[PDB]
Amino acid sequence: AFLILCLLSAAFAPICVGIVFLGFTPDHHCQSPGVAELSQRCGWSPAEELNYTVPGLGPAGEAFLGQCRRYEVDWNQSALSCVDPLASLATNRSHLPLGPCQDGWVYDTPGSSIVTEFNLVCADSWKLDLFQSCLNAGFLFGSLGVGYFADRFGRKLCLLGTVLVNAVSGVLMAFSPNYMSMLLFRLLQGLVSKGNWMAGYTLITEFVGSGSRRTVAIMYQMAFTVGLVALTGLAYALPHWRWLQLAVSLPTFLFLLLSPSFADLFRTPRLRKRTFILMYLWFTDSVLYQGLILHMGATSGNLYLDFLYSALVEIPGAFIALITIDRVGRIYPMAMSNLLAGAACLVMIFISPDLHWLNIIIMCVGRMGITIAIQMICLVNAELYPTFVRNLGVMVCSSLCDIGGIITPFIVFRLREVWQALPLILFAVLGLLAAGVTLLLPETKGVA
Amino acid sequence: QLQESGGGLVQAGGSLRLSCAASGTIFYYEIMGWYRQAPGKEREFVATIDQGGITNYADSVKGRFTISRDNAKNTVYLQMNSLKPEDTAVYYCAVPDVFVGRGWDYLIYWGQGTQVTV
Repeated sequence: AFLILCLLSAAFAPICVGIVFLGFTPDHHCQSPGVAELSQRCGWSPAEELNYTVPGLGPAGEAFLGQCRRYEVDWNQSALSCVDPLASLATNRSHLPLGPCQDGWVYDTPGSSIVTEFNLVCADSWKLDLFQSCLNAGFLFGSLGVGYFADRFGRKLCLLGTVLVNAVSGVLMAFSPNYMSMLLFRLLQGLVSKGNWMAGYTLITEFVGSGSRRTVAIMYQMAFTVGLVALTGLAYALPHWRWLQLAVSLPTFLFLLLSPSFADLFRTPRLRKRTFILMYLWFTDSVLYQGLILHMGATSGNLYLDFLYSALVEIPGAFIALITIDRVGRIYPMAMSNLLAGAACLVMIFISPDLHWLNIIIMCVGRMGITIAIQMICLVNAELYPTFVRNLGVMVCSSLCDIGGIITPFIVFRLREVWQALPLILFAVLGLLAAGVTLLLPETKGVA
Repeated sequence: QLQESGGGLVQAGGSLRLSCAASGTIFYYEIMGWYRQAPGKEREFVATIDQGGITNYADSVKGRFTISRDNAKNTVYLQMNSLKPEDTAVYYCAVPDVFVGRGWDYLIYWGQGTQVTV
C-alpha cells in the first residue's frame, strides 16, 4: 500500500524544485541588425563573431555593458577591411555612443525557458523571483483554510477534490498565453499541494504503531530522493519547458484515474525555555535548506551531474541519524551537524582557482550536514511531545514559517548584484550561530 | 512528585506488580524509567518508555519484564514474572535526561523507592 504514498511524494517533489529546470538564464547578447548581412557577405566566423561586434569588451564585470548595450553604428553602407571593422569607424573605446537594446536578444540554447520566451533579462530580472514568491504565498494561505473546508464535507470529498485542480492548473499553465496567467495558475496550484502532501503523510502513517512509525518515517525520505533523481532524467530528453510540464503533469491524472494543550506548555518555566530553542533551529534549517538549492542552481557549470550527485550523499544521512540514536546523547550530533554547515560555506568563499573539482565534494558535505540536523529534530519531537489533535497555535506557527520562507528568494537573488559571495556569508553566520544555542538545552540544576 | 507502590514477599517464581504515580505535568512532556539499587553495588538499569511507545530493555532481564502505560489513572506500570534469586533490591522511579550523557545515566528526579524480597 506504500506505492500510492511513494507516487504522491515523488509527484510533490518537483514542485518546489522545478524552477531550476523550467527557468534558467543562458548566455545572451542583444540583437544588432546589420551584422548577419556582413557575416554572410564576408564569411565571418560564428565563433569569432562576438569578438569584433560585442559591446561588452572586457569580460570582467560589464553586466550592463555586455548584455544591455549596443554599439550603435552604421553597419551598412560602410567599407571595411573585414579584419577589425571598428578599427576605423571609432578607432577608440568609449569614444562612440552607446544605448539600450531595442530589437531583442539572441540566446545560446537548443531549448527554451520562461526567461527566453518572455525576455526577463535586462531590467525585468526581478520578475523571476515572483515565480517562487507566489508559490510561497499560496503555501502560506493554504494552511489556514484547509482545516475549515474539510469539516463541512468530510475528508472523503476533500482528498478527491484537491487532486484534480493540481493537474488542471498544470495543464493550463502549460497552455498559458501571457505572463500574468502563469502567476495566477502558479498560486492556484500552490494553494493546495502542501495540504495534500500533509494529508497523505498521516494517511500513510495511520497503520504504523510504535517502532513501525519510526521505520516508515524514513521511507517517506527515500521516496522523496527517488522522485528527485527521476526528474533529472526527464529534463535530459525534453529540453522544452512546455513538453516537460506536460510530461510531469499527466502522471498525477493517471495516478488518480488536565489534557495536553498549548496553555500548559508555556506557564511552566522549564517547558517554556525548551521550545523557544526548538522552534528556532527549525526555522534556521528550513531557510538554509531552501537557500542552498537555489544558490546551486544559478552558478553550476554542469547542472545535470551535480543535481544527480546531491542526493546519493543525502541518502546515508538518515542511516547515520538512526545509527547514532542509542549510544550517544542528543546534542553532540546536532552541534556537529550545525557546525559542518558553516565551515563548508566559509571554505567555498575562498577556493577560486580549482573550485570545479572541489565543489562537488564540499557541497555534498554541506548537504549531508544539513540533512542530518533535520531528522534529529523530528525524532526529538516524536520522543518528547504528546499527540496534539489540531491547534490554531500550530497553524499560526506554520503560517509564520511560511512568512519567513516568502522573503528568502528576494534576499538570495537581489543581494548578489553588489557582491557574488555576499549570500554565502549570511548562511555561514546563521549556521555558526545555530550551533552555540543548542548548548543551553541541558538542564543545569541537579543533573547528577 | 514521584511515589512508588507495590512490593511484597515471594518464595520462588512468583509475580507482583509495581506502580509509579506521576503528577500530570511530567507525565506528558517527560520520559519515565526504572532503576534497581542492588545494595552492595552501583545502581542498575531495567527499562524505559516514551511518548511514542518505543521501549528499551536490559539484556539480563529481556523476555521477562513487561512495561505498559496507563492514561486514565496517570500511572506507569511494570510487570515482573519468574523472578531469579538475584532480583532482590529496592526499585526507584526516575526521570532521565536525554540531552546529556548517554541518555539514561543522568537523573534529575527520584522517589526513594520501595523494598522487595524473595
